[PDB]
Amino acid sequence: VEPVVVIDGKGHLVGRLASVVAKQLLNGQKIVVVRAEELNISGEFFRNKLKYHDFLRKATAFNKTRGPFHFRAPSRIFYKALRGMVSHKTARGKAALERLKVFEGIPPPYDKKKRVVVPQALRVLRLKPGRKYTTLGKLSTSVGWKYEDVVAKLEAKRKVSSAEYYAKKRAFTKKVASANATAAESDVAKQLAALGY
Amino acid sequence: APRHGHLGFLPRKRAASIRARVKAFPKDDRSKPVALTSFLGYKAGMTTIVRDLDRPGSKFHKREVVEAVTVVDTPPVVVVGVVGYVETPRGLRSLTTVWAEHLSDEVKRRFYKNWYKSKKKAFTKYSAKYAQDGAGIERELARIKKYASVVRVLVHTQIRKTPLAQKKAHLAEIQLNGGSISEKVDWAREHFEKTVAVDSVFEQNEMIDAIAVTKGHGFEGKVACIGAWHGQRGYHSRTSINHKIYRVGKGDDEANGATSFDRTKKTITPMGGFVHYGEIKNDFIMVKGCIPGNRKRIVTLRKSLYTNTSRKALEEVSLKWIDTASKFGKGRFQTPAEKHAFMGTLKKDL
RNA sequence: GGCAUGCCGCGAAGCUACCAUCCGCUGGAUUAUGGCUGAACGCCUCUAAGUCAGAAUCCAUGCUAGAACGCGGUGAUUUCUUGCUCCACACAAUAUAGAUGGAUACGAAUAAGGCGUCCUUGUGGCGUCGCUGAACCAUAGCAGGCUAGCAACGGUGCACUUGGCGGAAAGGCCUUGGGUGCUUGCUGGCGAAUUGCAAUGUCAUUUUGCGUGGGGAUAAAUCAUUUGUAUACGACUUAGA
RNA sequence: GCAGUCAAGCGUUAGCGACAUUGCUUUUGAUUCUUCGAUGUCGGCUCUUCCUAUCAUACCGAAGCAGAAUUCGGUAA
RNA sequence: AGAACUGGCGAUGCGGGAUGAACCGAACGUAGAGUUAAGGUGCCGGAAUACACGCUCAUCAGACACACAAAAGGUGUUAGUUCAUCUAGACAGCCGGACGGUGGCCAUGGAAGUCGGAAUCCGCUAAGGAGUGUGUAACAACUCACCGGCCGAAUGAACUA
RNA sequence: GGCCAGCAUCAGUUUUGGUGGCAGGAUAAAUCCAUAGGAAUGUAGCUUGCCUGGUAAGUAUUAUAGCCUGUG
Repeated sequence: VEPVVVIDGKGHLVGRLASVVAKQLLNGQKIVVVRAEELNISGEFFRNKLKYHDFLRKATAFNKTRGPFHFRAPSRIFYKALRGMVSHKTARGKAALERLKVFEGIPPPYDKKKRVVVPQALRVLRLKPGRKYTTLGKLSTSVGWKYEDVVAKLEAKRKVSSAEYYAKKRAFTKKVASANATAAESDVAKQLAALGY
Repeated sequence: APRHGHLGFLPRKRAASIRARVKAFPKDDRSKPVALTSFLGYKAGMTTIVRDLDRPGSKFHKREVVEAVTVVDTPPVVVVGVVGYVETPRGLRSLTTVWAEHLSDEVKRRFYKNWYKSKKKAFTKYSAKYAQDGAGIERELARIKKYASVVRVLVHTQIRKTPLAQKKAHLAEIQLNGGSISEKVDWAREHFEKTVAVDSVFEQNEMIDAIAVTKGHGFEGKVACIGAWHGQRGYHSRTSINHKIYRVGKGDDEANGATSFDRTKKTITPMGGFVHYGEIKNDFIMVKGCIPGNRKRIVTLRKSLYTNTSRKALEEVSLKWIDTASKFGKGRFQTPAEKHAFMGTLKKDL
């Protein structure tokens, strides 16, 4: 219903999240993804690394400059997976891909904006307990993503700022709840309670 | 078998600029004072130095040896501004730039192209903002203090002071090795318009690396077995490392060429002058080996990006004599006095 | 002095050389391998949980080019082509990968947490909630009129004004002071028709141009000469008010 | 290979058949001096690219490996 | 290789099978309504990221004209058959016994059971091999084959999917 | 004097819901009530060592809970 929706990549499955995002985009829904470095992929780390290496070998046989770029950033890797799901070689696919945006971490102004999750894509919810899983950040670091440390400091600063904001909001909401409780027992309150509120 | 070069150096298209941009800078050691990471200058020419070395275990230990050395012109330099960068997922991004407003005509000419036809509408307009009690440059300093964890200083070469007369100077960024960026920015602000001494950034026996553009050779575009069934040479940026500095050339005074052994009072200026170059009259750096490019080509000096503990770097030079014979032909004398002594008086003398 | 690149000895320079000289890196993750703890099976065990050392292997450090359709900052941006630009509205055409209330902001765990409380501040006790957002605000007036008061003096649109925070693409947020409208929180005096039983009935702007009126600024590179570090041809780097 | 031998198992359940097993398989480091009708275009230069069923370098491992040096399994293009 | 016989292409459109001239379905004019065969219902791809019983860790599993490198092997997993151990104490874990003729007989510098080799006795018992191994010039030194002291409830062996 | 739609009910094809009465099972069977018994994954009670006031099997087939069996 919202004009724009922000999805937190942390604790989400790459395949299911990408599929749902692609399906929503084709229906005219703006979607943006944050904290892509925290995305997770099923299976053990070595299996995921071997699978990624298989895609790396693919390229233009004779001209080793125009082949598909083997992006290292986690956001670019996530976008590549979604690319194969959408009809890239079509006008509709290109139009849908424009609405989609993926960034590592939570850059502004999306940091102040609300974030949501996909219940049918949570790794912790759908993946059985104990099953081996791989974090996209580790794979990105192992495949030459020399930016994990940089993202960590910004993420920590944003987390501290958000914690301070949440503390202020909790302080305000405690007073709001106290005032609401004090206002109880009023005739309007009784009518609201009797009318489903 | 090997191939016609290195595949990592191909393709080999022409360089985008004559000045070799610095690809990386040495790690910022906070504990060290606020020094300078690199330097820029123009190489004059080549010369031969004869000296002994203290190399125990070597065949030529304690024996005099002659090694190829080069002289690079590096007159005094003045800082013109400071640049700060912030780490981002996209990489280091320039936050803001500052200028002293006391910019010489050299940088103005460099900024413009047709200076003679230019109206000379220099930074004066922006400088008018700075030409006050301040609070603007203070704001820039505060912005670069709260952010911009890495700071690169901007300096320009004294092209007018170079022996090869010219009006347009080069501009490039240089990093700092000092402590927290607070000290870096404070030192940069204090050193605005202040002269920079080459000797303060280097020392004898220091190992340095340099980057330059090799000599161009024009278009350089047989076996009919290349493809299976199932065009330029030179004028490109090149890097070289592990260059030993033999002596810092204080070319603003005599006795630089002569060593403590020979003490043959004279300058390093080769008899007649360097080929296609002027007559050194300012500070310079003596470095062994060779550097890409030719005379009058801008070069950059860097301290290898890391400290080396090898005995080769630790070993100190013992310069005994420096060759300065005329490079314009088969030179035979170092100074006109020797030529006069050999040939005696001449028709021109009487 | 020309002539037979006539030659002789030298001969810079053009080309170019193991046939001359300077240099050719350093931190992690691993294969096999040697172990730890410890089951599986009341023993044992390098592996099932984690982990140490570890290959010219892999990743980066370094190097060459640089999205020719990536990015940030910096200086300037036309005085008689008086031309140009910012901002208040003023009509148009334009088209929206498609407005038709609100992107409502902690993080961590998912074989555990959020909230208030007590202290002893704990990896603490007590009560409280999840088992969906079917949640919170707000939603009454011609797409929202002309008016009278009641008590609050609160809620909120608007231009100034004070300070702080925010650089990951900050261009955004809170707030000090009053001023000016609304107030459906409460009760009254009126217009709704005819837009004919429905013909989305528009009131969202994206950009561009001319107009008023308070300010703003007074540049460029190429053509050409020349230079040669560039140089097949093109391109390019220097110097002349 | 042939012909057996023992027979883990299947057997019309008398026959099959995995692994081993006997006979071809100058006993005095002697010399065979032996190298027997390939009917077809290929053969050799340089450079690049790909594999490992890898020669060196590198990795570690098992050896009457005391060292030198040597035999070999494995990782590694 | 060869025979008679059935279907399709031959002469062929249509849905699916990534695509295959032989596959599955299927009675070919122009349109509308509704139900299906074949394939499916995470996206390209129109349809549940539907219920329920279990398996699958796989270094490139698995979605493969089903055709054979295919027989076994894994101290990998799930489920089943037969035979014995049993509270006359189930398996596995800590401690002792493991004797006496004897150092058997021939081989002989040494074969006290573990360099050669024939049987492997009788006495003796809860039990002892003229010896299973580790190691010694020679025994010697230690373990189990087999038994007992504590435990403390199901266990061991061969096969099938 | 025509073309495009709305409204009410119409005839055919067709889709999705609500509701009522019937026939069949062991004349459905459970469940419910009564009746006589059995067991433990023993209910109350009693009993023995330990100890704050519970704990274990010994008794106890319903007692200060219940279950099943056969029949109506």
